[PDB]
Amino acid sequence: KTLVHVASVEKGRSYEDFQKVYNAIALKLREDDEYDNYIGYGPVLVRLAWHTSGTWDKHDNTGGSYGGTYRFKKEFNDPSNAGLQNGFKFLEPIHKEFPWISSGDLFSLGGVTAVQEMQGPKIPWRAGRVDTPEDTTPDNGRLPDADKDADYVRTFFQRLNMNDREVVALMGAHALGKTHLKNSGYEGPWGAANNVFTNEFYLNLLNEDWKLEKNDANNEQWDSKSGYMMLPTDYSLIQDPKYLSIVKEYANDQDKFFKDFSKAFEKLLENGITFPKDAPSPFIFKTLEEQGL
Amino acid sequence: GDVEKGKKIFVQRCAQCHTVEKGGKNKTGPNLNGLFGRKTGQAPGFTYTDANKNKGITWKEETLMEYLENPKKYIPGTKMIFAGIKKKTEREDLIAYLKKATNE
Ligand code: HEC
Ligand code: HEM
Repeated sequence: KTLVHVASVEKGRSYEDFQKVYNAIALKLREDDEYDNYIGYGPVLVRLAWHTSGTWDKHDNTGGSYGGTYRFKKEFNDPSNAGLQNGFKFLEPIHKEFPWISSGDLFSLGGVTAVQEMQGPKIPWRAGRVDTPEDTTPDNGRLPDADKDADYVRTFFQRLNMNDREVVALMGAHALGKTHLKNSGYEGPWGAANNVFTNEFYLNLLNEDWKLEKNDANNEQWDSKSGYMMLPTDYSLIQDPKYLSIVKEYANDQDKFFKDFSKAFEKLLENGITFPKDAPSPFIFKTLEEQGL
Repeated sequence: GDVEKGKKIFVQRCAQCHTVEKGGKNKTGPNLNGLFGRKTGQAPGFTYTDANKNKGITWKEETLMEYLENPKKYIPGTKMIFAGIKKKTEREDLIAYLKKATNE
C-alpha cells in the first residue's frame, strides 16, 4: 500500500510568482539584520529547510518536506527543532503575503533563498508540495543526534538516500550560524564568517587545533582557542578515512563544494516527492543583487 | 554616531577577525589601531591581498561608510569575508566607535 506524494503546483503559479516569494524572503532577510547578534536570519532558515525535510524515511515514505507538517505542535515542539520557531516567525508575514503557497514550498524555499542570498551556490527548486493533515506528522526523534561518530553519521544519512559525498557536502552548511546552548546544549560557531556561505567549515576542521572539552551543559564538544567549535558528528568527518578525503577536497576547492552542495540540498528538499513527467523543470531564482534590488 | 551602539556592532560583526587596540594582534584580519587618516594596507605585520594593499584611499568617515556597505564592491578581490552593513545609521554608529577605539 505504498504512500505516494504527487507534486501539485499551486494553481496558475509559475516562475514569476515564486520569484516574488523569493524576493520577499530576501528583502526581509536583508532588513532584519539584527537577529541573533547580527548573524541575521539566513542560518536558521537553512536549518528549518533541512529539519522540515530531514524527517523523511525512505523505507515507507513517512515524513519529508511535502506535507509541511512542522506547522503542527508535535513537530514544532520536537526537542531537535528548538530554535527553529524563530524561522517560522520570520516566515509568518511572508505566508500572510502569499496565502496561496503551501507550507512545504515555503519552508523549503526559505532555505534556498537564504543559501543564495548568503552568496552560496544557486540551488534549483521545484514547487508543488501540498499540505497534509495533522495525523501525517512524523513523531519526534527522526533528526540526527550530535553526540555521535562517523558510523552513526553514515548510517543515519542512508535513511535520506545520501551517500558519503552528499553527507560531507551537506554538512558544510555548518559554515553558517552557530550552536546555542539553550537550543541544543552546544555553544559556539564553526567559523568567523557566520552569514556568508563558503567552505570555511572544511578549512577550520582541518586547520584549527581542536581540543575535546565539556561545555556548560556538560556535553563534550571540540573547541579551538580561536573560539570556534565542532560537534562530535562534525569532527567525525576527519576521523573517518573516506570522509576525510572529501573534507580535503572541499577545503581545496570551493567551486566543487558548491556544486555538490547544490545537488545534495535540492535532493534533500525533494526526497519523497513524485514529480509528474509533465512537471515544469526546476526553477533557478535570481538573487536580489542580480535583479539590482 | 552612537559610540556605545557602534561598539556592540563591532563586538558582534568584526571582533572575530579584528583587534582595535594599539599593539593588538593581527588575526584573520589586520589590527585596526591608527586606521583614521592613514592609507589602506598599512597595518604593520599583516599580509594583505594586492587589492587591499594598493587601493590607495585614506580611511575616514566617508570612505568607511562606502566600504562597509559592501567591502568587495569597493575593493574587488579583498579576502575580508563580510557581506556588508546595509543600514546607514548602523554604519554611522560603528564608524564613531571605530574613530574612538582605534585612536587611544
Ligand atoms: C573575518 C571573517 C573578518 C570579518 C568578520 C571582518 N573583517 Fe575586516 N578584514 C579582514 C581581512 C582578512 C582583511 C584584509 C583584506 C585583504 O584583502 O587584504 C580585512 C580588511 C579590513 C579593513 C581595511 C584595513 C586596512 O588596513 O586597509 C577595514 C577598515 C576592516 N577590515 C574593517 C572591518 C569592520 C569594521 C568589520 C565589521 C563591520 C570587519 N572588518 C569584519 C577580515 C574580516
Ligand atoms: C549529523 C547531522 C547534523 C547534526 C547532528 C547537526 C547538528 C546541529 C546542531 C546541534 C546545531 C545547533 C542548533 C542550535 O543550538 O541552535 C546545528 C545548527 C545548524 N545546522 Fe546542523 N546538524 C547536522 C546537519 C546539518 C545539515 C545537513 C544542515 C544543512 C544542510 C545543517 C545546517 C545547520 C545550520 C544552518 C545551523 C545553524 C542555525 C542557527 O545558527 O540557528 N545541519 N546543527
